[PDB]
Amino acid sequence: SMEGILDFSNDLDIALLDQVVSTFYQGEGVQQKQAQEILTKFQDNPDAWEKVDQILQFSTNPQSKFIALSILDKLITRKWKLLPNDHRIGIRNFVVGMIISMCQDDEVFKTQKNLINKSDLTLVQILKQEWPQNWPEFIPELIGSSSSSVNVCENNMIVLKLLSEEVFDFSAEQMTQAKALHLKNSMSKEFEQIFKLCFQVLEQGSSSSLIVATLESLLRYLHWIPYRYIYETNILELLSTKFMTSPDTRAITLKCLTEVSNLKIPQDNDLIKRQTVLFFQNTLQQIATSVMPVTADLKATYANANGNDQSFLQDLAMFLTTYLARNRALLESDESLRELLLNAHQYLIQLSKIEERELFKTTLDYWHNLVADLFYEPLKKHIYEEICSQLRLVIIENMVRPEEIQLYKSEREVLVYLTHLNVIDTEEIMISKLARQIDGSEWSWHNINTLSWAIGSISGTMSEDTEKRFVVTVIKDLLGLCEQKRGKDNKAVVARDIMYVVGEYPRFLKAHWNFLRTVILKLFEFMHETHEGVQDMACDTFIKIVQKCKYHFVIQQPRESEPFIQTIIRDIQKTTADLQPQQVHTFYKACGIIISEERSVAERNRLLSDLMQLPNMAWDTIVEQSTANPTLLLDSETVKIIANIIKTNVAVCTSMGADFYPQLGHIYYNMLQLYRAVSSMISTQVAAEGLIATKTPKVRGLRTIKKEILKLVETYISKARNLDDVVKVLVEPLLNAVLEDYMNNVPDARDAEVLNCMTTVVEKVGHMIPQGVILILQSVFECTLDMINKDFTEYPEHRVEFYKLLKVINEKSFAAFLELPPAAFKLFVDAICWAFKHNNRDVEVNGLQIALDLVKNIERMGNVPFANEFHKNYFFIFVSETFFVLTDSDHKSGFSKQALLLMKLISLVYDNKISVPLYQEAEVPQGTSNQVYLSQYLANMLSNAFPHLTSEQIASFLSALTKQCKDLVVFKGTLRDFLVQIKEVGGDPTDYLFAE
Amino acid sequence: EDEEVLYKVRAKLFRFDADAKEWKERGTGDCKFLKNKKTNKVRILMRRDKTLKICANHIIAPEYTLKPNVGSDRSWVYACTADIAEGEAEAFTFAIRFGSKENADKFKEEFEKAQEINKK
Amino acid sequence: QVQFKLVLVGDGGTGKTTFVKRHLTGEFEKKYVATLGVEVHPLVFHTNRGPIKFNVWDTAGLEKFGGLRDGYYIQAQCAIIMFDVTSRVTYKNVPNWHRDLVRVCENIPIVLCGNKVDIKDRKVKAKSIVFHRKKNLQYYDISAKSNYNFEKPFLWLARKLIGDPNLEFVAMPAAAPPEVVMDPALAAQYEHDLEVAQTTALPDEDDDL
Ligand SMILES: O=C(O)c1ccc(N2CCN(c3cccc(Cl)c3)CC2)c(NS(=O)(=O)c2cccc(F)c2)c1
Ligand SMILES: Nc1nc2c(ncn2[C@@H]2O[C@H](COP(=O)(O)OP(=O)(O)OP(=O)(O)O)[C@@H](O)[C@H]2O)c(=O)[nH]1
Ligand SMILES: [Cl-]
Ligand SMILES: [Cl-]
Ligand SMILES: [Cl-]
Ligand SMILES: [Mg+2]
Repeated sequence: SMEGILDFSNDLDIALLDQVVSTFYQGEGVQQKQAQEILTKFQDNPDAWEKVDQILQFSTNPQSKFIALSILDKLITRKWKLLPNDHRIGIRNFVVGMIISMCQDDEVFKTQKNLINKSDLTLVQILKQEWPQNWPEFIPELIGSSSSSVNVCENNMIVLKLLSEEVFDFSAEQMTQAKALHLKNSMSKEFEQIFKLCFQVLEQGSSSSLIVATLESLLRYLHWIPYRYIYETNILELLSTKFMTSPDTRAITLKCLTEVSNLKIPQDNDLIKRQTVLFFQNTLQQIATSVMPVTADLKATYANANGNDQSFLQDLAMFLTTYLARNRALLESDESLRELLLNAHQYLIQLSKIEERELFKTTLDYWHNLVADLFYEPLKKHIYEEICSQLRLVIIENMVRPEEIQLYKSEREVLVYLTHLNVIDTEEIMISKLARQIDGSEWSWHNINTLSWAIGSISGTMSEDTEKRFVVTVIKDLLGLCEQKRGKDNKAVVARDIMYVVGEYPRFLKAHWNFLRTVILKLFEFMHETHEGVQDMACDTFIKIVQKCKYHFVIQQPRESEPFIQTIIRDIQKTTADLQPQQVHTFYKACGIIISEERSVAERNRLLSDLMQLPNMAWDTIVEQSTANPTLLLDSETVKIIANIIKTNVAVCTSMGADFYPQLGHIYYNMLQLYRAVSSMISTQVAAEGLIATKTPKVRGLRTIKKEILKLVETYISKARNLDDVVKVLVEPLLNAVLEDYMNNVPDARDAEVLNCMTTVVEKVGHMIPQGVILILQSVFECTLDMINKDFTEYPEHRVEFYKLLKVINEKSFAAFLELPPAAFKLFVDAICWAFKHNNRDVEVNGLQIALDLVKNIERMGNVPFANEFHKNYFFIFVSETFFVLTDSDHKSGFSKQALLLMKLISLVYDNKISVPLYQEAEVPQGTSNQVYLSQYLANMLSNAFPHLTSEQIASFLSALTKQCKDLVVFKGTLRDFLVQIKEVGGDPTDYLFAE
Repeated sequence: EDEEVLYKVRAKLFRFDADAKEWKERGTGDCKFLKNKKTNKVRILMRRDKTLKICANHIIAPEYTLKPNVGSDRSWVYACTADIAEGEAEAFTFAIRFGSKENADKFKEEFEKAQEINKK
Repeated sequence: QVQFKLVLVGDGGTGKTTFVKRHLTGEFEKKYVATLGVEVHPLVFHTNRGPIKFNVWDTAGLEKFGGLRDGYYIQAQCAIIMFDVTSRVTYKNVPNWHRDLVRVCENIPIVLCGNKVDIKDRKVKAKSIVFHRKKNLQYYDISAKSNYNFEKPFLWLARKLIGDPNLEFVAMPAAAPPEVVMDPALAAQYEHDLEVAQTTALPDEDDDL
């Protein structure tokens, strides 16, 4: 029976609506759900708004009235201007009447805040439509009605707050530029009278709820009003004294004073500088006397989380950091302001100790600003010595692991600056923290890890001599800590921290060969420790030291018989015998970094030969047995060995790039034969078992081999220096091995890595292989488009790699698209428009870029018959496809490139850069300029797509668009104006004449 | 606790949804074989990382058989007649997946040992 | 047991429904099925201070499926605002969701959640995420997919609503499970169902578990 209300042929039963609403808000499971659907269909009924005044009058349920106002809001924001003036005045008067009535009843004002606030927002929606042009007395009457009652005055502060937010804070996306400027100037014109009211309420005092609402509206005003309303009245004094003393007003006052600190203010005026100092002094004095002294444990207070303490302390942090970042120079050169300056910073030190990651980041941004200043600004650091000393301890006790990149970076930068300012104080804190790890008083895994990260972070800041004594001290202490500790858990924790610290001090390692050698041999010993995390940290530390000290492994060190890289390679089997495959790959990668330092070719090739010895021998025995008998691949264990051989080649190619070529040359032929053999096995496995085969460990193993082969080739070609060998030796066998295999597999067996590999090939050597690019298009274009053109979800990897491949082919070898038969070229245009319609931002942005590049490619051809046929066939498809994704609200992330593409297409016609008529003859007089025809075509297209727009709105929009097709920012402004106007009826056509 | 931990391994548990003909994850965390010190009965007890909510709670019945999944070399599927993770004892087709083939084989070995203890 | 209404808001496709479903059933839904208006689900946690129940109002982020919009926020006691760190527009819209929420719910604990931190190519960088500071919102990086910080929003809201900062999620004791006898009449039934399940692949076979 609930579905009664959806029957609009019968008058609405208010008692039934009130039941539905109650069922939705207070009911459960199936009952709630059904009410939900009925309420939604009611609210979305386009005539439902006619029921609102009946519901507001006769409903008992404040939830019904709320939903009634939602319905009214949809009317007011979308279709208001269809209503006769009499009806608009009727609705306006009903809304004002309902607000005043609810405010005059003390019980309803207390208990119905939801409904009153929603009523106030509905009124503001009407002001946006009607005010001031059709309601000049609104502000005078609001000011007047405010003296009649404390409830009405308080509610009028909420209305003015919402009005200010809608006009200055949220207008950007929601109104045309012209309408935003109109409402801003209107509020600006009448502000003097609004301020007079707000000032009187703040002066004449009494009701805390009234005072709080007025300060809430002031916070919004401070975003836009001129400084003189703050600095040339008593208001600064009231905010910084009276309103900081009482806790009801304290939170909002602090947020007001934060925005006061952000006001645009004259820079060269002693009275203003004194007033800026005075409100800070008054605020901090009220904090110290009414809230907590400078010494208070805010860590403890915050933790205890009593009442609004957490928000108050967040707001204090925001106020101090904002004010001091702008004004601390006001406090620095006057002896009588020194205590105020240091107390404000002392509050920040206490706030910095609170355990609350996001608050800590706020204070850390301020400390970064301060210590950066003390590093460069003359005669300042001495002021802040005691503050800086405390901050050293705070940052060191709070150091996070380098894995948390943004927070580690910020913390490191602050600690580096503080170390420069006093290296002795930094060292003393770190050594005495280390001593409290050793004596057990502060011992824990977290605490020794934190300290190790802090010690690591300041590498390179001390003099080489100071660093030498500091690093030795720290390593001796950590070694003692290790010995002293019992059980492998504890020893492994300290051992990881020793590895971490040594890895962060390359300058020390590069100066002390004996030390470096010992470190490496110790890392090799730890590569035999199966205790969790030790092997990974030994491998990570090995590659990190190699990245930084590689030159020391490639020269003969005094009193060594050979370059240390030879010693590593000779013992590689033994060194790596207990590592997991991924650890072996890291190790070989690190060896590749060292070998790339050797600039003698014969010596580099020999070291590369020696490094690849074990994978090359495993490979040779497999290729012998595998070719002698193909069935040997089916073996699970062989597939894993082959994959790990190819992965070892990828690891070493990653670090060696162009230098890897002789190794690639050694395996290339047999690697491509393996690619074909593994392909056949996948094909015949999918035939034998069905698509399910592609989920099996065997077929996933075989496919891994194919993907690592493609990754090896793409890695080499992306870094190759000799492109002649790439084209002459690598490309032809690669294309023969991979393209037909991709084309002739069922969609579910096609590797998207093939597309990725071809992208790199076209990127690096596309200009030199025009026939190769055609072969790539012929093999992958239509079969990949057919996988991805049924929906936006299937084959996400293929989708992304497909548009990256078309993008690079369109940039590098556009001749490949000229070669396509017309039907295939049409599919290319279809594929680009398909990319436009994607929500996934990777595809959409490549889609729009290909479209730009394609237009550029056609423009370049000048006045010839391919270009002329392209425009006649596709210009209007690109204009209308672009407009579709601009106006449908489902593609807002692509806005900028949609606008750029549309501007390009419009400028081609506006400049007369299209030789032929775009219209087919007898559609317009034969003289007709393409400009006149484009105007007409767009007028017609926009009228059909948006029938609620007037002819005038569309003509004005298109007039503005064609004039502004050389000025992107203004063009984008006009497009945004149009996107606001399509969402409502009766948009002003003069809005498109907006300037400046 | 009234129970002894015989075996503990990190695992991901799935239940088969016959309607949607798809596996749905039920939780990730420590799968525990717990021997009740009063009855000597061994159960699987599995709790989710961070929430610690129970995702498996059933006796390792002697009538259960661990079967391979076509997709995995580190997973077992078995029918369970009476699991009380979500309350009222329900039947599920479970799949449990481990970090490695070795963990999965060790799990199978321990599950058989528990079946033999539960035959007593 | 105390029950609190929790409203979940944010752009379409940010992971609101996926996150709640993970909390209800443990499952990771890969498909995007846009919410129509709101889905309401009870969610219970066990704490050292007894059970807490959230009545979760998981609202539609897509404008065309918005339903009652702010109608869903009425008498909410807490909220999560969700965005996707892989989609800049979703963070740009956070102030709009916050505006609409606090106009109905003036004084409630709110968590801001940047979802999908599991994705390598992050578009909303840590440095850019500052909107929470002046609004007194708690912020967490989360992944519904990797379970990174997946409990943190609820733990923080529970601490705020119970008013005990040291509240923890606890394990409830696990009842001894029943010993049953396999029914010989449904033995044929179960071999069928086990056949279908052995021959359907487990998802995400490349994950750590
Ligand atoms: O004088 C040298 O040439 C020398 C050579 C190697 C040294 N190390 C560095 C490697 N090392 C180490 C030990 C365990 C793990 C790790 Cl990653 C590294 C401690 C021994 C040290 N370490 S040390 O702290 O400076 C030192 C000084 C004096 C006596 C020592 F026993 C140790 C010195
Ligand atoms: N990679 C990744 N994907 C996620 C994550 N969370 C959710 N997703 C996916 O992203 C999409 C999110 O879908 P939903 O959770 O339905 O989105 P929603 O926010 O409820 O959207 P609306 O209901 O339309 O407002 C689904 O495809 C999820 O599988 C995450 O942490 N990581
Ligand atoms: Cl300054
Ligand atoms: Cl060097
Ligand atoms: Cl409309
Ligand atoms: Mg949803």
